[PDB]
Amino acid sequence: EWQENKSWNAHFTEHKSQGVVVLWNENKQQGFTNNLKRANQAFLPASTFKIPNSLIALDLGVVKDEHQVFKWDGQTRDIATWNRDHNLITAMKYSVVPVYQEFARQIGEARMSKMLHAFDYGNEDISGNVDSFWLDGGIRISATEQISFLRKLYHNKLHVSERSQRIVKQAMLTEANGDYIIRAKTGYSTRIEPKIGWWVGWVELDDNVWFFAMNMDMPTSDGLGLRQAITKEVLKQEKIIP
Ligand SMILES: CS(=O)(=O)NCc1ccc(-c2cccc(C(=O)O)c2)cc1
Ligand SMILES: [Cl-]
Repeated sequence: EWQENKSWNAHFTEHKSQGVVVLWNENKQQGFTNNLKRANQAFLPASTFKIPNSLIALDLGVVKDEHQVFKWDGQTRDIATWNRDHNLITAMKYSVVPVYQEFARQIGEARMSKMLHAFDYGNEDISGNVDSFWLDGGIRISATEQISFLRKLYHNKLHVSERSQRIVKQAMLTEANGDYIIRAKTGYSTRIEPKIGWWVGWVELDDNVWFFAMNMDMPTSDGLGLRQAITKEVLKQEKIIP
């Protein structure tokens, strides 16, 4: 079932922000959100698309493994961490768009379209340029649709090899301590209004998994840290993490 908890709106109001957090309790098969409407509103996935993009590149052999080095093309860009060599792990960590644009060009329109339909990913529409449609093309996905996709990935139920899914979940590793593990991916969509930030993934506990997907209005990059901060406040409130 689904349950709306508007008390979470305080975590956005507190920060002069608007957004949605969607939680899914895997053991109980129950979902929770502050805003049922926005939970089902579809936005550009931006760098959260690096999850499916990584899966497709690996399954087709465009990426051999997580150690393969993708050499910097020598073009200086405004994000210093992009001006260096990367592998799959670091390209995900630093959300290195130009590495994944090359992935998409090697994947090609036909195979990209087939794979996103096989994944049931969002509106499955890659209209636009093959190397930028997740930033300014026609593809759209909602917070609830992110969770449906992530749940299949967690259970190795996507229509790619188990190896491809294991590698991507490794690359999603964001935080780990004695109490929980977070595998997630951030997103930042600026090319089409409304500008939003994403954070999607899950929290692994000893005996349960909580999937999450959040997006929030992001008029400037100054508030990007709120994607994780707001999500963790909700997780703390619901006593999922200490
Ligand atoms: C129109 S703009 O000038 O406001 N945006 C340009 C811009 C700003 C930040 C990034 C970036 C890079 C790496 C990580 C993250 C993140 O959110 O984790 C955001 C990319 C591009
Ligand atoms: Cl791992």
